[PDB]
Amino acid sequence: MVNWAAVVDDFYQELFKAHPEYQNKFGFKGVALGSLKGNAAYKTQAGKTVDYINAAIGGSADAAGLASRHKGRNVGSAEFHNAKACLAKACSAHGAPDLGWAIDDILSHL
Ligand code: HEM
Repeated sequence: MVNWAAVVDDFYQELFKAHPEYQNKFGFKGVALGSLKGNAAYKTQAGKTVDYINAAIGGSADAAGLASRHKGRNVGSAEFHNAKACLAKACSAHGAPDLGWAIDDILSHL
């Protein structure tokens, strides 16, 4: 099966490399990027991200609910546009299908 866990790991590496300040909103704030895989808060977040991807593909994802939760953290369309680019890179590195359509679904509620 597609290794979404690896894709998500690359996604977070790209995301926080381009926008380090985004990492301050998470429970793994201040943690060195190359050590995130050993951080408990990160493992949980990454797992939830993998879950969301599988839910989007599976057809059970609640894009409206995810958008509202992100608004609840002062995360908006701009951040999601930035994320879209990082995820596109991360998918490509693993021969995985692109996920822009799923981010578009979220953006449609931001
Ligand atoms: C491809 C784009 C993204 C996806 C698929 C995604 C997915 C998720 C998921 C599944 C959760 C958990 C929600 C829950 O538990 O109900 C979450 C939480 C969160 N997301 Fe994202 N996200 C994305 C982009 C971003 C960006 C760009 C930011 C920028 C700051 C961000 C900030 C957060 C924060 C602060 C949380 C809560 C963390 C915590 O509870 O400690 N997200 N995200």
